[PDB]
Amino acid sequence: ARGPKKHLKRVAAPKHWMLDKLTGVFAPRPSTGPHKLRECLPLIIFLRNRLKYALTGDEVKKICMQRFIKIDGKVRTDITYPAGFMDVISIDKTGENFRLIYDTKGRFAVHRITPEEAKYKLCKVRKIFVGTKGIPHLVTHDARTIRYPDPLIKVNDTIQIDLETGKITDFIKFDTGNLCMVTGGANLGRIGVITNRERHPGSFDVVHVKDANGNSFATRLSNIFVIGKGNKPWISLPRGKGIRLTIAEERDKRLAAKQSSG
Amino acid sequence: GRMHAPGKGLSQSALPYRRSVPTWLKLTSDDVKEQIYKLAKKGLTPSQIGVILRDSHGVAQVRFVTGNKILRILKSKGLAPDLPEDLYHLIKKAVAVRKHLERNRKDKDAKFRLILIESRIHRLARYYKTKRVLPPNWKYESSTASALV
Amino acid sequence: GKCRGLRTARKLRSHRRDQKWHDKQYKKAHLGTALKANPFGGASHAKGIVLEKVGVEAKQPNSAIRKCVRVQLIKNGKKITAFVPNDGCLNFIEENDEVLVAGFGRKGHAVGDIPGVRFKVVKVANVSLLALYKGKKERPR
Amino acid sequence: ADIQTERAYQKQPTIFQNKKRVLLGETGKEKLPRYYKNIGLGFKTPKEAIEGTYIDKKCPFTGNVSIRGRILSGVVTKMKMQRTIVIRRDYLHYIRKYNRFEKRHKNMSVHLSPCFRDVQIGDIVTVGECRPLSKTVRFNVLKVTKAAGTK
Amino acid sequence: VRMNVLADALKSINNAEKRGKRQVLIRPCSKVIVRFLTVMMKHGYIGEFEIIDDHRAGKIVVNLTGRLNKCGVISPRFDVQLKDLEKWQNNLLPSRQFGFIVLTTSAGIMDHEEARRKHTGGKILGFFF
RNA sequence: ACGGGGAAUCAGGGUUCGAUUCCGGAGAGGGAGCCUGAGAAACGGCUACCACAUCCAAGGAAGGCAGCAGGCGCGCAAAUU
RNA sequence: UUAAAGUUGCUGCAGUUAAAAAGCUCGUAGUUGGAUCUCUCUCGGCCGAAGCGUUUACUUUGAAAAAAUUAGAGUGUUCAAAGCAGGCCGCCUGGAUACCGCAGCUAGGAAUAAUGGAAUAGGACCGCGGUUCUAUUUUGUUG
Repeated sequence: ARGPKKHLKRVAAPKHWMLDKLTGVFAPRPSTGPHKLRECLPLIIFLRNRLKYALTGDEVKKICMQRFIKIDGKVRTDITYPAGFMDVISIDKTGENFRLIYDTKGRFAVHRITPEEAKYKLCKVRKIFVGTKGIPHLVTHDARTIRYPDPLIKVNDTIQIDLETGKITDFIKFDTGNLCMVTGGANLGRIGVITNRERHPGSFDVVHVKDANGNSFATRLSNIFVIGKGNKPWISLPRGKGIRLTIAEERDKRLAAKQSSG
Repeated sequence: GRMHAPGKGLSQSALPYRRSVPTWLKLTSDDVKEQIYKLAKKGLTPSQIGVILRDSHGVAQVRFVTGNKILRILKSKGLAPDLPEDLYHLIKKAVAVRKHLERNRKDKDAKFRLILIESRIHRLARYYKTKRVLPPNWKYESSTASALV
Repeated sequence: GKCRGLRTARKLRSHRRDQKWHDKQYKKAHLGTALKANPFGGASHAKGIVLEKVGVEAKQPNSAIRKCVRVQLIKNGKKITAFVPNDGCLNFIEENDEVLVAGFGRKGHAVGDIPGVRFKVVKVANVSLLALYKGKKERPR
Repeated sequence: ADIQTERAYQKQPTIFQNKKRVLLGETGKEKLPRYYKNIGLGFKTPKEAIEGTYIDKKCPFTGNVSIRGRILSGVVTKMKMQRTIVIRRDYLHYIRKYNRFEKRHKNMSVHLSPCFRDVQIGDIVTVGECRPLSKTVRFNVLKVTKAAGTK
Repeated sequence: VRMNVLADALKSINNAEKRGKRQVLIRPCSKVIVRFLTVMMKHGYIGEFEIIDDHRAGKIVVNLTGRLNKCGVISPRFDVQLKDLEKWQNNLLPSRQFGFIVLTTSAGIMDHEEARRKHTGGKILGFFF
């Protein structure tokens, strides 16, 4: 290739998008933006494929160009815009607010929130540095550059951002005993309390996380997102509450449902 | 069987189960070592000292009496020689076979036996150089060998 | 016997490599001399032009005349002998005709009484010999 | 000068040698302050680098190179070309049809610093990955351990 | 020369029981031999045995009860993972109702069923049925 | 001989195939050199040479289907301008 | 072209007479190699943070491993190959899971197999002394 690529094939698209084989040869290639190509949900696959407000890709454009969808408080008319983890989608015409939160199976969930909860979001801390004339600067997982933060905030922490002003209202440090969600790997979508962190200098750290039912797993430190302080999350949680059911337990829980029906 | 021969003989020594000195032998360890020093100064190898002691003084084993071996005793006193005795006797035989071989050029069989002897010499030299008994630069010279003997 | 160590894989693999060349099927397939000597060049069928009609006398104890044809191959100019299979099927072939020729069943070996013949005729002038023999099609005019 | 055997004056770029202080400083002693760093992955800087006077820019402790990547180990095979050595790595490769192994080796050229003196070709050396230092050199010696015949 | 003394131990026991003998002498003794013999004995295949001290590699006298069909060694000591044990026991054992493969694992010298109970692999020493 | 993901066969081990719609590489008749641009040594860009080949008032001008159809050729062997 | 072919044989073939052990011995690389040996010093509020135990091979575990394909769960395409849909009278519900050599990373085990740890004692552990460089606490601060 002599330059950057502009297409995406449907079998090469991220599996959690849940795209079928026989609709087309191509998939929406996400625009460049705050979230990565393989860790985002474009607006077309959310308005058309998940919410079914539109039947074709031309109808998504007609909804978008009417300026109905706000991503974290700003109107986006791009139909392949890379929305991602912890983002807030607001449709004012129907009065709906959604937050992009992984479910236990590793896929983005349709998680509706209240108008009050849509006024803030939680952001991980990626980089801290000092810029010209000694001004501290943050860089988050949302590609947000926030200057003059508290000196107690360090890398791998979580901050709360008010979407109207874009300023930090509170923060949670990274330490054992704090709630977290896994945002990658094989435990994606799982919620649990940090119990240990083993350090491997010159390589990747490992964090051990225990569920509410007593199941323990481990992840790389880059795949951990601190949610709340202690056992209490700072955001509303999806239906599964982060607990991964086994296939036998899931089978029994599904079979018990149809017996209830009658 | 034999290294360089097709023989398969079985003759050897059989140590008794008793590791203990018998009561009729009244020689103390220090007196046993004194004979070792005495016979070491008459040009006797450790294996010669052992047979002399066995045949004359009733000393079946010195490891059983003094709790040490003859070569270790000699080395502790400083009476061990430069080359080990087994390698010394192999080089002596190589010089004798090679000395017979200039007056006898048509002796094709001594020429075979000398090859076997020098192969055995090289085997022992390799073993001793791995053990840091001989310096790493030691090398057996077929012509300079008489200087070692 | 054979070596049986844990660090013997190189010995085992090299010995197998060397000893596979003593298998004549393997050598014939993998050496390349049997591919250059094959008139078809690795193909199952080939087309050619008829030069002459020949008759090959059968090997003993059989006594007959197998009716063949001499054919020059179009793609390389090589010359072969091809047997005309059924009863009276030589009467359908004429000189300077273009014929389709196939192997004769044994992968480059002669078959039966017919000595030194490895090929057989399938089609004459784009008409199969079976259709001509059973009276389904006739020679073009 | 032993330290100045090349056509260009050899110095540590971080160090300034022309601080005109006082006549007494000239009278007292002329010993340059030396730049040494802590190449750190649990490794320790040898004291022959803090007290030495050699000038070499591809040394890890007193030069401009960074150690990141892979940490490996090998046996010194040859010390012939200037200031770099050749080491050998021996490993077993698994052939799964026969369920067995075979011995293979790799020859790897590494840079040897003057802070590692009295090193012979029999001994184990730890090496760390760095940037390309020449056509076929990417590793640098980080620790020297004597061989079986240790004195 | 004598390599794999356990092979000689197991070939001597097999050859004597073909002749209908009641006792066999094994030399030299070794602790791998003793552990293998104990594994065979706890399953009822040989019976009580006894070690003779020689101030050397001792020897063993083993009583034979006529219940042994075969006891053999596998050379070399192949590494066996817990997922590759079924193939080995299909290849080596005469039935799924009797016979044992003897392995050495970090938990000790055992048979293929105790290894499955303890969830561990190892290196294959031999077999008996 | 483009490399993998993979395909056929198959008690267990194994043998053979993978030009081919997904990922990576390479090329645009053969070599070479460039301009523009964030990105090309680009060929549905330019400049030469080598091999072919087009119109001509003989002065000159213009070329690149291993893109979709289609034609010739080659073949045992492959579809609608 | 695969099986048949235990006629390429690692599993698993043959070499007295059917094809076949070098005339014989030495010898480097390669391959193989006899017994033997039963976790803790500082810190943060009885535990963790930090050192390794000689080093490995081996075994179990963990995370990291594109989708499609393959194995496999659910689902009357009218059945099936398929597909990822669908079900109830606006609601309910899926789009699982397994496998993914070798090499690299991680944490338990210590049988089997290599490897080292004191023999000019330049040995371990304890208290004792001397030579040199040197810590920048203390003289409310500054020399």
